[PDB]
Amino acid sequence: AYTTFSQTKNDQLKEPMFFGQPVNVARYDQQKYDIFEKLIEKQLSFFWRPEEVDVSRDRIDYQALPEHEKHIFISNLKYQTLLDSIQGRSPNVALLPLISIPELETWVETWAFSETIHSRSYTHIIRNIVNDPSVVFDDIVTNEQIQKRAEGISSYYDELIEMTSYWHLLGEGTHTVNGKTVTVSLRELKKKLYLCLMSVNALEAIRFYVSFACSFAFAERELMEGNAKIIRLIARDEALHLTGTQHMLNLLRSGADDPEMAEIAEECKQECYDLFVQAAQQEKDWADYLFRDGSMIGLNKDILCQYVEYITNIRMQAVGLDLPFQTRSNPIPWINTWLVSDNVQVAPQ
Amino acid sequence: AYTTFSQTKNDQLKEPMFFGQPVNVARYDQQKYDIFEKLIEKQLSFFWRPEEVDVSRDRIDYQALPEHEKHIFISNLKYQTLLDSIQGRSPNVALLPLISIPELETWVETWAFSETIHSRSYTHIIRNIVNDPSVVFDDIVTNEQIQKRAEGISSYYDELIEMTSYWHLLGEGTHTVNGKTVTVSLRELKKKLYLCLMSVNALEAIRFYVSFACSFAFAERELMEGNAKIIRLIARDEALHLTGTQHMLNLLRSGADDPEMAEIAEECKQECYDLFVQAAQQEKDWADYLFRDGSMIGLNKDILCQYVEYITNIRMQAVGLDLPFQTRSNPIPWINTWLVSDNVQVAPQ
Repeated sequence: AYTTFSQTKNDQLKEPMFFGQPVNVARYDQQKYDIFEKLIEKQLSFFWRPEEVDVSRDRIDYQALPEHEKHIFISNLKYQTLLDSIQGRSPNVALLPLISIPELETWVETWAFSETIHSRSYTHIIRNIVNDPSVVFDDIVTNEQIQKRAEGISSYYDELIEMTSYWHLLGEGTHTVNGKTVTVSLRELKKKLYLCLMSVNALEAIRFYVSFACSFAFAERELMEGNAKIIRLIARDEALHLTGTQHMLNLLRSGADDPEMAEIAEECKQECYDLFVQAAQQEKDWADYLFRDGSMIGLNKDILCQYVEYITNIRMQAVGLDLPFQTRSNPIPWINTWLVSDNVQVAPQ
Repeated sequence: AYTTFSQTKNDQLKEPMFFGQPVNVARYDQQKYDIFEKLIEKQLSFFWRPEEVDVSRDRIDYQALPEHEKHIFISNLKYQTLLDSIQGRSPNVALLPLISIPELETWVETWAFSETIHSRSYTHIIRNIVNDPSVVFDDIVTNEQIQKRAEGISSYYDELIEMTSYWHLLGEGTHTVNGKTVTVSLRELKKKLYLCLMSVNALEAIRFYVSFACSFAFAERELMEGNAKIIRLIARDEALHLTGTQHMLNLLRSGADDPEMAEIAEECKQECYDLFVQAAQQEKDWADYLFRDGSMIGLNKDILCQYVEYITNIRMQAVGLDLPFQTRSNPIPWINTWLVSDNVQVAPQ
């Protein structure tokens, strides 16, 4: 029952963010939540093209890197490419069919688009620093460590999408499919969405910032500076993205948008906690993989793992979760130099 | 038959460098070979104290180094300390009892002295960068890799010294000691000296310059800069030392100083070749040990081994030996920045 232009003349200001009447007319003269309209405008103002950045010198730096430092840099590069390959398509595929207000619909399409620019930037970097890019891109799929993260992250999207299709096709209730029992529940579907949004919030607010530290650590050594200029632009976008998911999540659990969502959010509040913790742990184990052959000046397994905890505490408080780790100060305050923008607060506060 | 003041009024201008009448009066108004008088003056002009150099910042750099980069730096440090511990005492003990011209006698004492300043500089560095210097100094004796080099190098000195003692005590000829046959030969003793001088020439002209590359490579990264300032001063002295042994060796094999030495030099010309090659190989294997846990920006096993060959060819031509390696250009031309002095050519030409 998804329609690309619903014929009912509804008041889009009184629709919920999700699971309401699919958006017919795309209008921007008004909005239920102006935050999404502000995000669209900011993201539009930030528009950049990867080719604007000269990454020529990064080829030289890369070739001169010790093998284990190559491993650090290229592993990080591959992981970023994985994440935003997923973020390129997934917000559109998973969220669009469920959105019922115009400003949110357009923000999601703008969000996803900006991710394809990130993906394109990683191609721009890879083509310039390695001789055979195919080796790199193929390893993104076959790498045992990367593959584990891809599966967990993509499953939150995949389950939401499949349950959505059933909902559109069958509607709410218990059904008979080829002799099996299929129980479609809006409440369950609402839960699948909330969890998915929690996962994506962690993806962008935590997982990517761990990666930014690895990149900017080379830049601190005055290496891979072209790559760093691009990460700076990517980081500025990422601050908008996570802001978006933080408002979605908070508006959902407050009950102001949908009172039923408030209950569901409280029900799986433990699950969301466990989700964020499992992600933080997975990034700690990733630090182990990065530095398994040695570390470099200014960044190692110990330091990066501290940063994971420091950033994870911050992000979780923002979405109303208990802090899983000891209260600590910023283990790498030098990263705030790179995580800065005059138009948005990139660095976590 | 060694005398600290020989009573014969000899013409010191007509004495050989070695094995002649022990020097009685130390005079400097004249000399057989003014090169040694020029070396004394240069070395005196170069006089420095280790404490003049602030190495405080090197503690911070060192602690921030990755474990394998610590291993590189500290292994190199230990090896230098080993070499100049030997060079501190050995020129005096081994050469002084054999010298028969005043300018050479004083040069050797000045040479050895300048080495004790080098040893003292390494203590100054070690005390400032590590918490427990004893761990470091003890490893210089027990380290399997370092120990191998110490034994080979010290044996050339030890054999010369012992044969000298027999010569002074027994004189030339075949002797009976506790029922054993001891054949003292001046010709053999002259050979032991020539070989020893070849070994020391390689020690200072090759072995130490390999080490200078390792140190200045940190300085290129703007790390361990205090240490580098000291190595620069040490390198300038080393250029004098190797110049000294190059003139001793060349004056010996020319036959101008002692016609018998010319013959002996030609006899063991293969042996000297094999000596230098074995040393170059030993430094290549040392590169393997340094970088066994990984390398760093601008220096690795491959690069350092190239430098070993490049420097070894140069030093050997200077002492009239065949070149053991392919003719190559300087693999690390950046090292010449650090190997420079307005008063002496530090960099190999």
